[PDB]
Amino acid sequence: PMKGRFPIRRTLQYLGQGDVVFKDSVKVMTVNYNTHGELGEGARKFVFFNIPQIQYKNPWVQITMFKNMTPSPFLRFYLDSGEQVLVDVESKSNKEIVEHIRKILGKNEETLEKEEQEKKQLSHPAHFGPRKYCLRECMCEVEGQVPCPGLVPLPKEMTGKYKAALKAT
Amino acid sequence: RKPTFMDEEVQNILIKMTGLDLQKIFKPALQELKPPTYKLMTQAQLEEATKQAVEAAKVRLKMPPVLEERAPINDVLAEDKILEGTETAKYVFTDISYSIPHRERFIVVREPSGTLRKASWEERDRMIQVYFPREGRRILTPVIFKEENLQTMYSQDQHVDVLNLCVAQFEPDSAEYIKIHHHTYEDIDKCGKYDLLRSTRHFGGMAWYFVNKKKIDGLLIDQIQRDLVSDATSLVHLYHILHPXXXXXXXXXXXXXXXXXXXXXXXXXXXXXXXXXXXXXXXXXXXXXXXX
Amino acid sequence: SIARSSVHAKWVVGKVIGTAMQKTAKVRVTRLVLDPYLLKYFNKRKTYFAHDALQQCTVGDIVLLKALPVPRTKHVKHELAEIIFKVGQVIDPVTGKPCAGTTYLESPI
Amino acid sequence: ARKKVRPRLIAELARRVRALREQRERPRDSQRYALDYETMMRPHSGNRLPMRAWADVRHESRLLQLLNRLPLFGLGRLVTRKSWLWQHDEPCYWRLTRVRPDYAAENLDHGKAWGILTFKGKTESEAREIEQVMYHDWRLVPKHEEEAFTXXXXXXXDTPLSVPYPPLLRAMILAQRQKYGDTSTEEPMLNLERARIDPWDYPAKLEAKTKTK
Amino acid sequence: RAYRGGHLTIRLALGGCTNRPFYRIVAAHSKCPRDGRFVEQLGSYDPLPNSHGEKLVALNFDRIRHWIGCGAHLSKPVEKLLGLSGFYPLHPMMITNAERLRRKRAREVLLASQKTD
Amino acid sequence: RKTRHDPPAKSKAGRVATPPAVDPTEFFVLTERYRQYRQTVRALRLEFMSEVRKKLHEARAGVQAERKAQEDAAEHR
Amino acid sequence: DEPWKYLDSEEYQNRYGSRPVWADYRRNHKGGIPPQRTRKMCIRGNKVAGNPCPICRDQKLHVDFRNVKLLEQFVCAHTGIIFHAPYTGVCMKQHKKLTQAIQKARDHGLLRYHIPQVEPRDLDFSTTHGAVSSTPPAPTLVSGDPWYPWYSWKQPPERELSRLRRLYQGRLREESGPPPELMPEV
RNA sequence: ACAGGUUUGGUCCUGGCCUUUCUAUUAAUUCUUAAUAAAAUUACACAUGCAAGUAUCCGCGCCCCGGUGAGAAUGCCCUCCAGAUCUUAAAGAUCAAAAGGAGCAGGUAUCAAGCACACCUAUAACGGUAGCUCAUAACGCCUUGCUCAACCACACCCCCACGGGAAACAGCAGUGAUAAAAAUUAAGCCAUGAACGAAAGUUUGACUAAGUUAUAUUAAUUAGAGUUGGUAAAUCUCG
Ligand SMILES: [Mg+2]
Ligand SMILES: [Mg+2]
Ligand SMILES: [Mg+2]
Ligand SMILES: [Mg+2]
Ligand SMILES: [Mg+2]
Ligand SMILES: [Mg+2]
Ligand SMILES: [Mg+2]
Ligand SMILES: [Mg+2]
Ligand SMILES: [Mg+2]
Ligand SMILES: [Mg+2]
Ligand SMILES: [Mg+2]
Ligand SMILES: [Mg+2]
Ligand SMILES: [Mg+2]
Ligand SMILES: [Mg+2]
Ligand SMILES: [Mg+2]
Ligand SMILES: [Mg+2]
Ligand SMILES: [Mg+2]
Ligand SMILES: [Mg+2]
Ligand SMILES: [Mg+2]
Ligand SMILES: [Mg+2]
Ligand SMILES: [Mg+2]
Ligand SMILES: [Mg+2]
Ligand SMILES: [Mg+2]
Ligand SMILES: [Mg+2]
Ligand SMILES: [Zn+2]
Ligand SMILES: [Zn+2]
Repeated sequence: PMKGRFPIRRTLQYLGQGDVVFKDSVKVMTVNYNTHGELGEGARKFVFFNIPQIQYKNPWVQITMFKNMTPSPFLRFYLDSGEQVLVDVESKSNKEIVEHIRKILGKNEETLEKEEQEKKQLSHPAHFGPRKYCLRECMCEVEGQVPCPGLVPLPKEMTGKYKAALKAT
Repeated sequence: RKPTFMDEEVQNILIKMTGLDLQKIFKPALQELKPPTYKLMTQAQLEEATKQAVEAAKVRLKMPPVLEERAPINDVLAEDKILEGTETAKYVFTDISYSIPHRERFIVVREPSGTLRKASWEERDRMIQVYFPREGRRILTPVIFKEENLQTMYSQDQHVDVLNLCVAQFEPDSAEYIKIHHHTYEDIDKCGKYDLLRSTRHFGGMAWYFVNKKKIDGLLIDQIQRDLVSDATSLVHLYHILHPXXXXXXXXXXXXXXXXXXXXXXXXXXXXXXXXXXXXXXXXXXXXXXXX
Repeated sequence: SIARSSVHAKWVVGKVIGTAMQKTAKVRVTRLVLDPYLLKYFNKRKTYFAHDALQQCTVGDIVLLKALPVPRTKHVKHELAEIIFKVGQVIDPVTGKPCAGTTYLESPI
Repeated sequence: ARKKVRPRLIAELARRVRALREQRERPRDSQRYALDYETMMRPHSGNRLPMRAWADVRHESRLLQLLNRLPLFGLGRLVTRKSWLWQHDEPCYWRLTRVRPDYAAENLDHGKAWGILTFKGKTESEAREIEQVMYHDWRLVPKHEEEAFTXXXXXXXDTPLSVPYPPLLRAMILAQRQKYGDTSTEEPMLNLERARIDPWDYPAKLEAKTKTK
Repeated sequence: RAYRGGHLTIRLALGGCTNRPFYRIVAAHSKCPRDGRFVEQLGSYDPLPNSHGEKLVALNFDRIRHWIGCGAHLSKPVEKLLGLSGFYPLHPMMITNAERLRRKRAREVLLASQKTD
Repeated sequence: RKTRHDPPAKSKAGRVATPPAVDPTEFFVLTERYRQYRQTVRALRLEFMSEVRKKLHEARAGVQAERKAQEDAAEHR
Repeated sequence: DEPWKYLDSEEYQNRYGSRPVWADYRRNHKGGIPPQRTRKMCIRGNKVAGNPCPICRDQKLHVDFRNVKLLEQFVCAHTGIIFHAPYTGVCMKQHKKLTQAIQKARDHGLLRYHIPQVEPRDLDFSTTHGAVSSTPPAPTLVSGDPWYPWYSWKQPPERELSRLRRLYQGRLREESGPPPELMPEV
């Protein structure tokens, strides 16, 4: 895209690439950030780059942002229990905020890998269906089997009307 | 004793024997190309990148498992002669369950003979290949493994390709696997082409089949002609590990051993053509006194 | 352990839009939505009525809504849980001091 | 928003109108099951009875014709069905608790009766409702013979309770104990204990679904 | 769609290019169409004997039994299939077709030697 | 197919099913075959039922499940 | 049928040079974009139509799996995939014959294609398992027993049979059922 | 889009229109045979024959398949499940009504306001507040099946069927009228699926195998149509 001042962040590639996934407890996330100060600087970047990464990967988590309410910048987190997490981001680097969040409510790499494997096991090689869900379809295809008459017309013997006209006579 | 391919000695010696050629390891492939990616690097970054390369190349280089042959499995699970009179052609019952190791799958048959027989090995495999299609495998055996096509592919010096074909198509413990791998070794031996499979992951199979065929000839000759002493060294070392008790082994070992003494004593005690070894083992030696 | 609400709303935060009813707060929620053409995130708003015991919500409040286990009316599925920022009086979660905007009213020391 | 707003009133009306009428239209069993014999036609239902069913209809009478010769309807007299006879040599007798005749103004041949059971010698002590009072295969035993019928009850040990799991399945269990590391060569036994099915002649209890709490 | 009733049923859906039948073993509702919706696919069956002279049948035994354990009903041809494999005892009607066929073959031997005479 | 409220055909009305003929040997044989068959299969069914019982309650209530629960709780803290 | 010859001829070497076949050939068509697949066949009977393909305008060219020098120039050198007809300009018939040709060519290895490095099928190969290793054959097998008592035909009590006839009396079809044991026939 | 033609005496620039590619009906001109897929103008009216039965009574089945796209901005997706049924040593499983909502969802703002569309009392059906929706498109109007291993909706019309018009093929074949739109008043339950059966088994215009049609691909036995100023392959003589 052309318009926008960091257009690379309106990509799909930039969206998939951001990594934080949230635990199942997180529901709401509240970013309170500040416009004017040097000590705000990191937080801002986080909103401007990382917030749109985060959200994409967690489409069900409300992410809200307030400006200039509180004189010092922070994150809040509202979990399922009624647990309220409070993450102070001040002189932090943008990267530091990201990784800190990942630490606190993340998902272990193993967790993700497990889950994706548990979904990948759902589509089984051996079934037969429409090209959408399966690979192979009619078993026209597989080598040793019979060729399906569209491609390779069948023996006079195996036709219905051959059997019919033979059983009649 | 217990020597085998997967022993650490045999492994580290066969990795060192094989060699890292990053040009033959990573070589242009015929796949649809993409535009090349560019980045500017430091000396440091290029070194780290180089090591990264070498690390990844090792994984490419990992040896295909060698194994002994499987015996035919014939067992009948049941017989009812009453069914026999149905005179229907063979029924093949496969289990497809995603959790199972493919040697732990159950593959069964009912013939017109009214008996419940387990699947044969070839049968069993082509079944799993049907319901668990895996790439490169034909479900009916590919023509190219006839002797004519074999010789044709050897002429073209494609031997890496054939050995890459069997890895995918057949199973490492099969009959055909062994027939083709071994026959192919015979070809590189009679043609003296050994340096082909050098940086290949196939090298381990070269070394083994020969140590166990006890013809080390061409590989030693070649190694000394290629100006590689250390490889001939670890190779005789290997013939000593896979032949611990023999005249050559215990004598040329316990007397004394190093490059000159062990390579020349195993050049005298392996007589296939000891005249070849002794010739070349002179030449390299001479080519040292001129270079130093 | 069964107390549930079939509604995905389970916990939200919104501004307090209007007081016009007895012990019921009109609260606007705003979530980010990815506009697929532009690939950008915009603020989509949605209003929720909520229930209040104290009738404590001034307009403009930043309020935490909790899903109600059994819905009161067609239009009330929530209960105000906590006031996150009462308007015009905001006490910094970090330092626990009274503040306006960028400035503390009573500083440390 | 997805918003669909619409009244449907006659959605309810018909429901009430049928239901009500239904119970006024509820056919009494007298006119209902009544049969035309030269035809084998059900006037009410318009159905023509099966071909294995002709003879039994022609030559024998339904339970509440012969429950109506009775002075008292609550007779503890054992009743037995002709089919139960011919299938089982051991006595199948069916005895009465609570009889409600529904009155055909003419022959008083229909009704809902409630018994207790013994099937092919195996005794069942609890009162059910009789099923299939409607059919002509019913016969009643006299007071002198009922003492001859109850004593023919005998007891014998049933056929094997054990079985060889079918070839592939056994193969798999064996494979799994040999892979799990239990090398016990004990045969693969299977319990037929709970596999008992009543012969299809056993009358099905009709009340409702039983709830185990 | 929403139905009145019916049971979970394991059976043979027929995909085929016509004169070349083939089947997909399927866990379905009785009240859905043959080739329509199902819960889960179980196996396949290929009636027509292949290049090697074999009739291929794949089954997921783990899942098949997972559903029978949930009380699915089997169609008679799925039971012929499960019979042969030995996952299930041979089906009674199989044996009867055996006896029938044998008797007709004996009667036809006698017809053969009565026509020869 | 037809419906409840569609009328029956005329040629259909007077036609009532004429039963198939029976053989004594074949029949009693079959009754037994099916009796034993269904017996066996009914046993198997209970085996599979038990199987799914086990898998289920061992998946929910299994020591690994509660292990996860506790581990994750502590992690969180 | 001998392939190699015409590709090494002085006639060929004169005509085509070292450029591929089809180089100079150009397919005339209605506009800026040619129809997405070329003509069905350029030869029907004795008639050659219009401006013929590279392959069929020269009859001395033979499409086989044998001549690699002809089939080579119809495959992309770097990508190792064949060209669709329009790239080249061959007719559909000769293009299908060319695909099928290159196939048997690669099946006899007369040609190169890319062969990837595949791992072994299995990870851990243990021949030990009970599916592979012959089981303890059934106690029912050892005896020569039918696997269940009901595989065996049992002639029923005369009581049950005559009561059975007594049931079905008008409809009974009675013909002896002993099951002759051996199958084969003319 | 790899683009091409076309504004002016000419040159750029802006800017439409058109060509060139692929699919589908229908028509005209031609047409040899197979095989396979597909078959369709019409919620206009319907002659006749069939499309549910099973079964020792009772029972169970009987728009389930099958047909259609008339309706409705309908709905996709996601929560949560009453009920029905199946299995069974009481809890599993399959459908899943109602009711909901993170988000996505036809055109039109010349449709801009709608007109009670809210809540509060748990007192136990009365009282109390004065609200709710809406320019991030309420409320209208217009057109419409669909996001498709399927899902939604209808079943002569009055959204709903008590009642009223009135006597219903939008099941299979067929037929009038209508439209640019044309398949057999065909044979079998032999396979599958379904309904009943304890079972052999019975029924099934589902389906199976056919029949018709260049409608599309494939194979050959089949040669014809269109073009020839330019874009755009290709021309001589007459009138
Ligand atoms: Mg102008
Ligand atoms: Mg001009
Ligand atoms: Mg001018
Ligand atoms: Mg124009
Ligand atoms: Mg036409
Ligand atoms: Mg439909
Ligand atoms: Mg449809
Ligand atoms: Mg419409
Ligand atoms: Mg409308
Ligand atoms: Mg709208
Ligand atoms: Mg629902
Ligand atoms: Mg206007
Ligand atoms: Mg009021
Ligand atoms: Mg209606
Ligand atoms: Mg009426
Ligand atoms: Mg109509
Ligand atoms: Mg019709
Ligand atoms: Mg109808
Ligand atoms: Mg007409
Ligand atoms: Mg048409
Ligand atoms: Mg018919
Ligand atoms: Mg057809
Ligand atoms: Mg055609
Ligand atoms: Mg002609
Ligand atoms: Zn096919
Ligand atoms: Zn050509």
